[PDB]
Amino acid sequence: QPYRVVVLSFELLHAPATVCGPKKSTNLVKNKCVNFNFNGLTGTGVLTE
Amino acid sequence: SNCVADYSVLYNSASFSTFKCYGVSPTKLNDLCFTNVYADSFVIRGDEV
Amino acid sequence: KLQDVVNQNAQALNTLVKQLSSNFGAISSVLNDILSRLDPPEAEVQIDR
Repeated sequence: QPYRVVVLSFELLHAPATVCGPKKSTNLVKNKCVNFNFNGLTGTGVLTE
Repeated sequence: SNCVADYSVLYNSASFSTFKCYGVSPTKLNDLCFTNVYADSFVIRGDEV
Repeated sequence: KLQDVVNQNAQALNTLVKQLSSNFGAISSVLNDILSRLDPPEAEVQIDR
């Protein structure tokens, strides 16, 4: 048989993020230790301004 | 580019005979964000997949 | 002689820090990116490397 085929080929460059999956953002927290996800460069820390 | 996508809509579709992935696991896509998507599309023989 | 002993230790620490950033054949050197991109059955192979 014939088959329809698709390839999705994400680019993980060190560059401005431009397509996301849906996860809802939340308020910024200062001087508290928190788990953080900016644009998928996830980590844990004290977000100081 | 410059949009949001719910990959779980694709994941939950039983219509796909394979959903194979090589550098991300297909549950985690909804939590990720990317620089380019690059979707490629074609028709081939089922034996060629 | 004293400057030499300080420099050799500072080089050892700079080396040991840079080695964190090396792939060693895994898909990333940022450990948290692996843990966010992959499920354990796949991630255990990368993290073992």
